[PDB]
Amino acid sequence: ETTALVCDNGSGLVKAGFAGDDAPRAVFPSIVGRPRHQGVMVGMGQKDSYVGDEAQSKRGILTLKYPIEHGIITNWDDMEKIWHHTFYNELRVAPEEHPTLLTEAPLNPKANREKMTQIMFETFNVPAMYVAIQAVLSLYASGRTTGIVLDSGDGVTHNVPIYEGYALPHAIMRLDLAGRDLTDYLMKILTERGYSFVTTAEREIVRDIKEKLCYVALDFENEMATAASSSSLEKSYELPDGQVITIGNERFRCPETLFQPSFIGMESAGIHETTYNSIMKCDIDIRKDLYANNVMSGGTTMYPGIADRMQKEITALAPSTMKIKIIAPPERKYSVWIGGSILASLSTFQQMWITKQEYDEAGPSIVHRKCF
Amino acid sequence: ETTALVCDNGSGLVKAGFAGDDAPRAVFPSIVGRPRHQGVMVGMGQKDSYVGDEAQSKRGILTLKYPIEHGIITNWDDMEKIWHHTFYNELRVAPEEHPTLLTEAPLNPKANREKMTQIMFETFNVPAMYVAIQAVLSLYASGRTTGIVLDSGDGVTHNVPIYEGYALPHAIMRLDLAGRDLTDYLMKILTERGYSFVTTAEREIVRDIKEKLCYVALDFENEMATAASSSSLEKSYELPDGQVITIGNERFRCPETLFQPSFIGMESAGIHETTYNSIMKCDIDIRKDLYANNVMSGGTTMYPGIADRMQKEITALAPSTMKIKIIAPPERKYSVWIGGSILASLSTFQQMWITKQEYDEAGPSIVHRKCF
Amino acid sequence: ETTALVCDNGSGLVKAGFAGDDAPRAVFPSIVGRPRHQGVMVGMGQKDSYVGDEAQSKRGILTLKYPIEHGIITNWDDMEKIWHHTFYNELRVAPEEHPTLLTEAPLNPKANREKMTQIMFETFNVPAMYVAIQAVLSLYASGRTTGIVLDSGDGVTHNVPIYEGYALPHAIMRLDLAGRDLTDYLMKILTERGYSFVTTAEREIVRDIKEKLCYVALDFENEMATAASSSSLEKSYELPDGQVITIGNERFRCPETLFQPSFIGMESAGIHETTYNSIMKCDIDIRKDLYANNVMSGGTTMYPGIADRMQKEITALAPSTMKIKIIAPPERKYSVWIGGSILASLSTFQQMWITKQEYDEAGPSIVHRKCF
Amino acid sequence: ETTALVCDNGSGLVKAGFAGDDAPRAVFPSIVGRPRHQGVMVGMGQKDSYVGDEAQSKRGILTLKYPIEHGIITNWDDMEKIWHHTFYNELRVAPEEHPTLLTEAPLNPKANREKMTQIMFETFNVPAMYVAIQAVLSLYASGRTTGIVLDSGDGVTHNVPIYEGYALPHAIMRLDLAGRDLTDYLMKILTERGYSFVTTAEREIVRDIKEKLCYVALDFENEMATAASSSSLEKSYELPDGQVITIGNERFRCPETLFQPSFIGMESAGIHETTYNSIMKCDIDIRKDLYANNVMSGGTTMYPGIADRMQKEITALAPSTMKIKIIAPPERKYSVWIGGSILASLSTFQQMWITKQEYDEAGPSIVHRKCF
Ligand SMILES: Nc1ncnc2c1ncn2[C@@H]1O[C@H](COP(=O)(O)OP(=O)(O)O)[C@@H](O)[C@H]1O
Ligand SMILES: Nc1ncnc2c1ncn2[C@@H]1O[C@H](COP(=O)(O)OP(=O)(O)O)[C@@H](O)[C@H]1O
Ligand SMILES: Nc1ncnc2c1ncn2[C@@H]1O[C@H](COP(=O)(O)OP(=O)(O)O)[C@@H](O)[C@H]1O
Ligand SMILES: Nc1ncnc2c1ncn2[C@@H]1O[C@H](COP(=O)(O)OP(=O)(O)O)[C@@H](O)[C@H]1O
Ligand SMILES: [Mg+2]
Ligand SMILES: [Mg+2]
Ligand SMILES: [Mg+2]
Ligand SMILES: [Mg+2]
Repeated sequence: ETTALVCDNGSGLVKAGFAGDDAPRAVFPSIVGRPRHQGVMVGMGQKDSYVGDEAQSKRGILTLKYPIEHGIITNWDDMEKIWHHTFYNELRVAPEEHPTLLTEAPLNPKANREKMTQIMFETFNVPAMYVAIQAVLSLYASGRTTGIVLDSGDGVTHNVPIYEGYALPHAIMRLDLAGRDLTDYLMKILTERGYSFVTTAEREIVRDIKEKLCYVALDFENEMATAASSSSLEKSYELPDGQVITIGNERFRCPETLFQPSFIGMESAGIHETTYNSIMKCDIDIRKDLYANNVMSGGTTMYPGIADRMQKEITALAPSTMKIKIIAPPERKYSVWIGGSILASLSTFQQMWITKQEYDEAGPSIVHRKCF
Repeated sequence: ETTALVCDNGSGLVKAGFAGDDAPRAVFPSIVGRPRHQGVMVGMGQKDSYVGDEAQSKRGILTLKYPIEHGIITNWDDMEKIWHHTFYNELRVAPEEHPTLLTEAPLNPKANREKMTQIMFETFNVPAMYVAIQAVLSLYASGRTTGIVLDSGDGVTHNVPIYEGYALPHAIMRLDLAGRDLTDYLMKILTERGYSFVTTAEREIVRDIKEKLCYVALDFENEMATAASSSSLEKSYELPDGQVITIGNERFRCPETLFQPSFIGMESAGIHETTYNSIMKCDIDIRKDLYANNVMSGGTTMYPGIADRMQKEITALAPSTMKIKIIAPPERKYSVWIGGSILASLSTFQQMWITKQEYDEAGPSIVHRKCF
Repeated sequence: ETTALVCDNGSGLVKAGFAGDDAPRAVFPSIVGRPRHQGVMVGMGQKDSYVGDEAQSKRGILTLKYPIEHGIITNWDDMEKIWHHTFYNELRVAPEEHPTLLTEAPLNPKANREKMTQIMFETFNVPAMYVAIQAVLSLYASGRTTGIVLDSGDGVTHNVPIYEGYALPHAIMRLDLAGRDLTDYLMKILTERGYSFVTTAEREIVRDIKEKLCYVALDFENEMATAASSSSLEKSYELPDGQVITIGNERFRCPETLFQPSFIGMESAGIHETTYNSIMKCDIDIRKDLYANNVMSGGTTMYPGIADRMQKEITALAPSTMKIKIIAPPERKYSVWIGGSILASLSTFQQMWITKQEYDEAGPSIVHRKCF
Repeated sequence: ETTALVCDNGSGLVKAGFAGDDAPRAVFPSIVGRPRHQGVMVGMGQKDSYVGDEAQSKRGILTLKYPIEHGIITNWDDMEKIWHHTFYNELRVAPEEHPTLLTEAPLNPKANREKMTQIMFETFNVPAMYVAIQAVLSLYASGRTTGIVLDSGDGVTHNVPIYEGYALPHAIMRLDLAGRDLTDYLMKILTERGYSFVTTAEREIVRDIKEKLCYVALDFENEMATAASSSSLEKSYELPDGQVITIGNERFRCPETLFQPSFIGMESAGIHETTYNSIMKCDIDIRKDLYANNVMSGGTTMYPGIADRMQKEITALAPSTMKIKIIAPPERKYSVWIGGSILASLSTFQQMWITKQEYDEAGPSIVHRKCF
């Protein structure tokens, strides 16, 4: 039919589904794995490459790799496999019949977008296309028109102030702190005890450990003193092989580098100061409205105590006269996809498509004159 | 019905209302604003131009401009929008059924008046018209027949001696000092401290600051010495963003340039000497009556200590034999409109209109033979 | 040597030169200018006052003022500077060696003449002095003995009937219309269009414009109708800044107030009626000779069509029996100086001087018993 | 000895030298750097702070900061270190024996100047002091007395009209566009390709890239079309690590925001319109002389095609009658210092000093009554 499709692929996660719904239909990690050992059976295996859930299921004898890194595609041959798997082995749909909507982080090379649209038009033969900023759809999902948006995932962390539909492009900030840095720091600090992890499967195990038992401390020094004094903060985790591990003060030291980037050697400011700097670069009249409409989205902002910690950090910098409010919906993980699905079903979003006639009459460089 | 309308369109404010009343019905600034940033929403806004209170409400993302400057219309395309908004979105009246009265400052180009009447007749199709001098209606509002009138606003400052209904046109003086010059000087002298304002919204903020905390010192040198010695004259103001500012001796240095125009580089005499020069150019017999019937009107003359300061300045120049009196009614801000409403309801003011038959039989150049 | 000097100091010009010649040697305006802005250079200028041509050359940063007003000296400290500049920086002569002749308008305060002679004797130490009426020397320059003389400049306009060397002092009329009033009226009526002039330098520019493009219309109503119908009377002028201006019917409306003083608010009669009234106050027998010997002098009478207009105006009032003739020499501008130089070289004009012995034996009040 | 010293401390560079010379003796950037990495050696370094050339030499392990920002000193503890290094480690002179001359941009807080003189007198014990406007010394260096001066550096851009030594303080304009904004915009637009720079050392690298390969296009649209068509404008640069980078149309897009401030979000007019507005606010008589004596100074005006571009822009606004000339000496970078050295050696500049007796008899607030 004419129903549009939404595919919000990320640094390490891909969510695809039909438009007009309220939840993604296919969510799976974007990894590609190949075997490394020798095959001795008459079959010696079945295939030479695994993409999707089966790659992680058989990760014990595979070398997993991520096509996308820091939000920029580096391997242009695995993305074709991933998109083919998404379109055929996950949705069972013919791409030559439905429009496709894609999302991309701001401040990225134009060659990436041009190659993306060129290989999307000339390989899958979709009849329409559009590329939208990830953080813009967060306001659509929330149902607002003004407010600064913070989005964090496996890629980059970026802010964009929007006021009554007129976004300011001269106050957009972008960082390079994400889940991969957090799990690498957790892997490094886990070597402090006897545990050691070097393999990609062990990297996935450490990622799962970070997802399960982690939180953000309201006060770092007091939490450190309590952990060193009472030693009642320890948790227990069970490895697949059967052994158990115990972690104490490392639980709240993993998200701390998100607020103090000096832990991993980066020279920058935390997420509490970047938002304040972005706010103070806007106009004087609209500062008050943005201060009381903070919006949070993305998986990385799913930690328990992030909201109170960020509110406390922001309230110190801002003047005491006004109020600071942070909006953290419980379903903020699948927020970009919901906004994209809402946008794709609008009545006025019908002449904003990029038809194939325009593409093959002008060229791949048309995406720079029709998308923000 | 046949009720007339009065529309006093000043250089920085517009006041419109029906005749026969005692207070304007619609008072709003005359500014036009357009957006400058980019729209990213599916709506990207609603309109492309804002005129009236909504333009100032959304001034954070707009570029505000004034159609009228120094009392002379420079943009003839925004005045149509402003008058349409006044007639339709403020009064909810049909212009083709009621006469309209307009005010204009003396000593202005005739092309301005001719274009005004030409576009008022041929676009809104009013059945009558009349243009009257702004300072003449001040006497009507006061309820007198003799006395020199001083009017100051956002445009020009002009005096016109009137004695028993026979005004003298050879003793009319006009200056170019108004609220815009005062707020520009305040903006310049505010850079003396750390505060800096460059944007039009910041210009409006400075105008509000001038309106709130300003006064006129009786003695400049003594006030300067007191401010430099005791430092008890400082006031505090709160910016919209939340920050606070403090102003000391700058409070009484803003209206000082009205009495000493050399501060802003102009080579002229203050308002205390212009009135004396205008009085001394009249006849010997009527000098005494004009000296004891000073009349003040306009917003710019709303400062606290202006009356005593001007009386003290005038008494020094005039001979000590007679008396000098200054009349400053508390409602002098809406003085021209009250006089116009009083004049438009008079029984003898019925054959002085400019009917459409005369206009389309003679031409737009008839306004020079029926209005003073 | 013993050669006399002649110094005609008018209300707006100074002409000085040696006696026995036929043309003034030094002609320059009588203005004094002082700076108003701040000096930031290590020199910050050279002097604190400029008098003569250099004052007008640097008029952009000076405040020009005229010592003489309406023919009466008001500033007695700038006249010393002007006369010192004339005697030393223009003629390179020692005043203590040559007699000096001065001119003064009739019907002036005696204190002015007494102060003039007192400060001329006691400061420059001239050995002789004489003061003569300006309009008397016009007949000497023309070479006649009977005829009414009309003189107009930047000061006052005065008539004096003279018949065979016996002037009648009871029929002398004096007005107060001059070039300053004409240029002020031109400045006022130039505000009718977009052009506006307020500064003294702009006053000089308007004076130059009046000097260049002005004339007198023979018939006012017909000229007005022609200007309003054909619009072929417009001229173009170039301002120093580079902009151009256009003037139409204002060309012949500037000298009209000389014939109809009601334009500038004055209540009097034009120059055509003052001469007739002066003639009709004389004796019956000498009326015919004065009617046919009109004499014109002064700069203000240098307009193109003044002679024919005045002849037409006079012929209507006078009886049709006799003839009316007006004498307007092409060199009438420097007419008083020529007459003074002719008078100072006469053989019988040697015992009419005012020696220093008489001055210091009688007093400054001797000038009233030796000069007319 | 009694030889004076000149120390021009800009927003990004410091130039100091003895008076009476023709070239600065010590030119070095004004940055302060501190280490941020751990020290493991028995020395762990030598010092804790680096100021001058050594700070930039070891910039790989330091955090560089600028004490001055937008022309206003923000860190009052690093300026003491910088001035001590200048006086002792660069010139090898005792400050208690020589007078010192300092320069400061116009329209700055008075507290800055008062603190500067207070800490210069009470810490280094200099026997004399004077503060002069930066743009005034440009005329001294050129050797003129009239002409508008444009100065641009790392701080602010300001114009001041001067005519025969009488500067007009009511027509002085000041902007906030400088080299820092240009290099920030270049850093932002370099992210369009794969290159990314976030560190202060990378900021210095981008500044060097801007200094080396940049120019101003005469026509923006034609240059854009040529760059997009031929692609022959690309240049190559070599990074310290060994990699090479290529830049195409970004070469002429960096100085474009100096003429169109809307690129970086600022709401103002380019340098071509600010000069015209400043000229048109002066007097009518002096407009022609200022138009034909444009003066350019400062490092930011060192771009190749700036002169022709600015002349073309100005000629369009100005009337076609007169001529527009721009003076751009090849040594305009060290123009303020040359003018200061010329001024400090003048014979009349000996009683204009601020002796210590006046300072300790009156107070730090004396600098407002002796310097412009
Ligand atoms: N409950 C949780 N607690 C902590 N971290 C989480 C949680 N859920 C998800 N994450 C983190 O969020 C990341 C997923 O982000 P994602 O939504 O895929 O961003 P994108 O779609 O831009 O790639 C994972 O790397 C994971 O570390
Ligand atoms: N209370 C006040 N104190 C000082 N200034 C005032 C006050 N109220 C109004 N004004 C000044 O008066 C001006 C408004 O003049 P206005 O009445 O609009 O004149 P016009 O109608 O001729 O435009 C404003 O610019 C403002 O600066
Ligand atoms: N060609 C001309 N056309 C019109 N007016 C002129 C002309 N030449 C001079 N004038 C006027 O004559 C005046 C000079 O008069 P002047 O001879 O100085 O009288 P006085 O010597 O008594 O001061 C000037 O103000 C000027 O306006
Ligand atoms: N050859 C050049 N090309 C382009 N820009 C230059 C060149 N030389 C210097 N600059 C710029 O000039 C600036 C230095 O200005 P400077 O003379 O230090 O001003 P100030 O002395 O007021 O700080 C540097 O930031 C640099 O970007
Ligand atoms: Mg995401
Ligand atoms: Mg008004
Ligand atoms: Mg004369
Ligand atoms: Mg500089």
